[PDB]
Amino acid sequence: TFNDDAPSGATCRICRGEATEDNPLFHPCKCRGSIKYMHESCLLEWVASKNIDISKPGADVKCDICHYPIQFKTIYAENMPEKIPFSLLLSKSILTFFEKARLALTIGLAAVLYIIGVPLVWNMFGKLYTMMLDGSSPYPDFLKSLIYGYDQSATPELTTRAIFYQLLQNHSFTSLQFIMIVILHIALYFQYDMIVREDVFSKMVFHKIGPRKLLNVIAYFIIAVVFTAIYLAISYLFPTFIGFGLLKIYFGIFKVILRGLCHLYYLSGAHIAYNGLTKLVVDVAMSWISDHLIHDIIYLYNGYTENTMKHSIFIRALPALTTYLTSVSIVCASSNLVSRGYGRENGMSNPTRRLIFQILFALKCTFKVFTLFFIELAGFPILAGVMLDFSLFCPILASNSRMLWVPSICAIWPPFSLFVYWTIGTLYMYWFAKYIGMIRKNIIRPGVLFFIRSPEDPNIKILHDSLIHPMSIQLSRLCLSMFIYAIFIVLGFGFHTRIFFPFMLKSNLLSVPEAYKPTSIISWKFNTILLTLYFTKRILESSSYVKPLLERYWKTIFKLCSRKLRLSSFILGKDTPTERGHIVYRNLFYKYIAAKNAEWSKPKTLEQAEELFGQVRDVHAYFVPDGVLMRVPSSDIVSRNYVQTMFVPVTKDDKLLKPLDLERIKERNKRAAGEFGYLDEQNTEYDQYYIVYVPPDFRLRYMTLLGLVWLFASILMLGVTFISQALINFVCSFGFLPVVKLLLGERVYVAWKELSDISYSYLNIYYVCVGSVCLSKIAKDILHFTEGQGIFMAIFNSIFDNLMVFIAIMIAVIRTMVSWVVLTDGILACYNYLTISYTIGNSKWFKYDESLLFVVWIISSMVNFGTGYKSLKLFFRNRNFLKTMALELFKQGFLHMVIYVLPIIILSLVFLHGSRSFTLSLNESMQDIYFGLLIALESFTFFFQATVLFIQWFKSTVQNVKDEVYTKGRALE
Repeated sequence: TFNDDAPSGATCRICRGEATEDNPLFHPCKCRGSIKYMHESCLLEWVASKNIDISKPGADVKCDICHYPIQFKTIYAENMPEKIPFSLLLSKSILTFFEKARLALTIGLAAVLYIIGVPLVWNMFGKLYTMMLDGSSPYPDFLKSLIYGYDQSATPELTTRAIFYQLLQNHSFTSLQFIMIVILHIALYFQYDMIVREDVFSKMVFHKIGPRKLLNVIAYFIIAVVFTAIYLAISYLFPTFIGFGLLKIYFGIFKVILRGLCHLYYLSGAHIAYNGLTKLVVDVAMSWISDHLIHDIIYLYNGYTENTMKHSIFIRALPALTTYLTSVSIVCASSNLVSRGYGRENGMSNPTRRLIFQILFALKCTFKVFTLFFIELAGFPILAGVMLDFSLFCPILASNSRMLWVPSICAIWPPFSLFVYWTIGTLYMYWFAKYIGMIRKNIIRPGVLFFIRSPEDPNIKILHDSLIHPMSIQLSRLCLSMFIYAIFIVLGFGFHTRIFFPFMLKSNLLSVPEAYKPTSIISWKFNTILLTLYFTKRILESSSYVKPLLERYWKTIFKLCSRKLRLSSFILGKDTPTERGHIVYRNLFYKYIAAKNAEWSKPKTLEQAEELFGQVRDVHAYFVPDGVLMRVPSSDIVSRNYVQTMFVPVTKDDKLLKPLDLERIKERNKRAAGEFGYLDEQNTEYDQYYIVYVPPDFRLRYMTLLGLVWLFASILMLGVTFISQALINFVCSFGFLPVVKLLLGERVYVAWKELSDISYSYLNIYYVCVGSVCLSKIAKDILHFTEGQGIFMAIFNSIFDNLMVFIAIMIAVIRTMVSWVVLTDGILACYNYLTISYTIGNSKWFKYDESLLFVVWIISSMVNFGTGYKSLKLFFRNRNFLKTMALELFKQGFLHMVIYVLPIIILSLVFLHGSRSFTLSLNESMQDIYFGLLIALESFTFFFQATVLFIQWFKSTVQNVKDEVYTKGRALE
């Protein structure tokens, strides 16, 4: 019935109705009050509105408010187990097995068919279309022309192994091509949508124009094949056919223009240059490498015009590239040409032309913005990485004679060299940005760095500003930035690691020894160095008594440099009058030798100073400012249209020394702004001006400062590295080595003795890192005066809060490896029993040594897939907390590993592949007990499996007879 506990006036949470005799109020949650009360009918309706079939076994309904699981009781019909003892259970089991088999077959067929056939049909159509284009076949047997095709450096072979080992490369090739195509299309569409959604595009176009089942799976493959065929045909036969003629025209035009202009210029005014270069020094050296390089261009040209340079991606891709580039250029030019003729005073009244113009303009803007955003994000980091490689990583890790190092280590897959360069470049940018940010707000006054972008920048629209300005200005800015970075990286690192130590100082102190030079990306000498550097960076980041020391050092050296380079006020803010004005002594020889005496020997003028020096030979010094005050910005985020009116000389009374024109400034602003110059609004809020002092010849004193900064940074880095290595070498050699010599004999000791004997003249990364952390502790103590072991993992746990996938994959593979070996070992047991070799010999004819292994491998792979799916589901469900999750993973892994390895351990104990393989191989040869133990254990395992199957059948029968009992009578909780 219904408990009287329903208070008079309680209502259902869902419908707000009271309890009725036909529909009572339940409390299925941990909630209290009216919210706790619900009708069963309304609760079932809510579950149905969530698409949750309560009828299914294992549907976990939960409260939306309190997240507590709701429980469902079940009534029972007259039927009982007596009604369903065997035939019903057998029928239910058969139906469940048939349904599972059908579903598994469907999903397997669909997945295999798609993932295998579609890329292979893509590649087959590509090969067929290339063959049709060429007009001939590499192997004039059709079949062998479809597996290898144009693959050079691969001897054909019709064996099954030589076909399976080749058909994987084709699949990888097609998969990579599809991935790149899809990524490019997605990026282009997203960029176009973002451009169109902007609020300035409408104004721009207004300015330009002016005012007015198995069958389903089978059928879903033929459509994909037809679409692949059509898309391949269009996009790989039209562009190439047009590009052949396009390259013909381009080559003819280039040849004509070259042969005319170059020869006319050479014949006219190059005789004097030839006569000078005949004996100037150079001509032989220049022409030798010139013809060597010019041979490559001639070699490549011959390869395209004569079909010999096949099997190369470039030579096959060139016509499509030229066709696409010509199409893009034609689209942009057509947009510009159609735009002409009409303006804001005479609009376009033809609806047909408006759509064409809008689409062309949108495509033009999309291409421009995509190129601009691709350069800064992918092209500059890769170039910076290449430069940093060639400047720093080759002279140290590799030999000095070679140029580049990264292409050598990643010889397994050369294209992977494109990711390492990007990582190096982006890390360099990140650290340089951090260093600049440190200097910005601590030492130098705000206003000396406005050309560099500012991170805060409240009025900074990254996209809206990229449309208004023309392409040339942004390209020039990017080129200048890249050139400056090139100067920095190349000059600094190259001069320090290529010309100073190996040539001028004659030392290998920046050369890793031969025995520990990395040579590959999947070795130990590289992974150990990488992990040591990463963990040392992690330990050095969480110290908190290293950054104030760095800041103090930088401030001290900046004060020292700017007090002497006369830039006391322009770069810092503080100043003394004595910085303004250089004096002259009695004589140049006296000044050079006795500058202090002359100084030891009242403003004036140059003529007055000369007269005083010539008359009275007592004052060997004078004073003349010879400096001008100027006006500079007061913030790093000033408006771009305002910087033009700054940097003008100003007198002491805030009055300009000379008048400043405005017509020229306005003309320059109009010319630089472009056609859409009036669409830009400038945030003229942070707009102030300071009064500073700039010394005469203000173009070399702010380059000497950069030189000194480089020198001092290099001094700091070299000193830290050498001191760390020397300290660790001292500690290790005069510590542990005598102890090991005393305990263990003179025979680990050998390696440690050699590694600590060459380190006196070579570089060691590990010693440098250990010395770095020890010096971090020592410098923290120094800073305190003038994190031992626990904080390390304390921060590491928060950092790690990678392991979810690696732990599950290793556990599943380990169980699979044990299962695969056990199945392989168990398979050989039957052959030995059969020999005790008539049946074994008869079976050996049909490759009995590999069929069983293949079957065992397939079974182990299926088991591993199932276990990995279950582990991934469990991890996703269970997404202090880490310890509980780790314990669950450990318990599951340990239980599976222990059970799988227990039969092997028992077999190993009985023996004391393996014993089964030895018995199989002992055709020409105690063991009875071992043979009996293997058989009896296998029989016991089979009996256990049969018992488990019987228990599962009983459980299925119970579910069949109990679920009908539940279905007949409705009930809720």
